[PDB]
Amino acid sequence: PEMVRGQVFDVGPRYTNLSYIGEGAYGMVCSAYDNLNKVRVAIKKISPFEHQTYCQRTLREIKILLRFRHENIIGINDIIRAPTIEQMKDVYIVQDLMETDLYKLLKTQHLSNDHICYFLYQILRGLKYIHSANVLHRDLKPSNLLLNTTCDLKICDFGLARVADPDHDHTGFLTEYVATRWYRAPEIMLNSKGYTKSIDIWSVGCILAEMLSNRPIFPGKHYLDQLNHILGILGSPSQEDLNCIINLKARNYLLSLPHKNKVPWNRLFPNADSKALDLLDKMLTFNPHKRIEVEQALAHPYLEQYYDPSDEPIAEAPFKFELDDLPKEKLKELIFEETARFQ
Ligand SMILES: COCCN1C(=O)c2cc(-c3nc(Nc4ccnn4C)ncc3C)[nH]c2C[C@@H]1C
Repeated sequence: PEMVRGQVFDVGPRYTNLSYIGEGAYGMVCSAYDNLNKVRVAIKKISPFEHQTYCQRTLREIKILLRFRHENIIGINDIIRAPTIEQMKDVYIVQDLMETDLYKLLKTQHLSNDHICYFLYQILRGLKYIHSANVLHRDLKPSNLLLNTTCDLKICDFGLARVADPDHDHTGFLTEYVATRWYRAPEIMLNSKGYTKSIDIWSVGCILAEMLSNRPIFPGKHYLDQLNHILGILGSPSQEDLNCIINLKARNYLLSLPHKNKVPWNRLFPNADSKALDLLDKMLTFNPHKRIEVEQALAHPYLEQYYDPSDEPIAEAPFKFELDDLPKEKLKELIFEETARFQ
């Protein structure tokens, strides 16, 4: 029973030689040697039972990832848990090991246009598939984008992922949000729950901008500051953009701000490709209805060397549609049942 960074992993004895990769609010990720397959693997310990919200996410993550099979999305190779509900303390997810993630790469390495183009291609290919299943990732960021020696890109961390619910998206001004701040679409701050596909497109734009400069484009130090970084670049939203925001608190806040002009993409990224900046402009659109969809982003002249509709698969069976009320105990039961097949 090895330990890492204060947590105990009950992966014995099939997986050994552990090391630590990442941490989460209710989960930890570590590398391990798998004897059966004779290769290095990623193991995700998830402790969601104490809290209810964590149980919902965990069930959603396991169900989504078991559903998916895509070259650009992390899969589940195995699920380790205790044989009984009473003995089930933690849930262990075995996934393929990736060399690193885009966050780590960006901290130390300059990316060439070729790498940028190809990374964006694989993100959009993976996202096209996620979206075709009627799934929103909701937490796209460089640390959720894994890479290997040959530059293959895989999307991971589906804990915050939900089935799309456009009808129930509207909400009040300054409504709290879980997902990473720097990659939040401006609507989240003003009138959205993050229940539409356009939410992920905005995150992809932020990543593209971070690939062009090795620095986050909108590094807001707090909830409101995030919005003011966005408007600082995008300029004051148009009359037509403001008209789509009907809740008055959000509208009156935008109207009270002094007029700021749109900073040009070329001035922010002078070394960037002109086609790359044209796509970035489309992704980073203040109005979510005017924002480019994943399939149009793939069809963009910046990705014409990789664009192939036939080689961009979509989900065979999309998710159709209530864990919000279900307590930690009933959720522990569904998690146990969803992980049964791996015993
Ligand atoms: C606790 O959960 C929080 C969310 N979260 C993940 O689920 C997860 C999974 C991986 C992961 N990471 C690598 N390798 C890699 C990334 C960075 N350095 N190295 C060696 N290989 C495979 C996987 C599946 N990375 C992450 C990022 C965070 C930690």
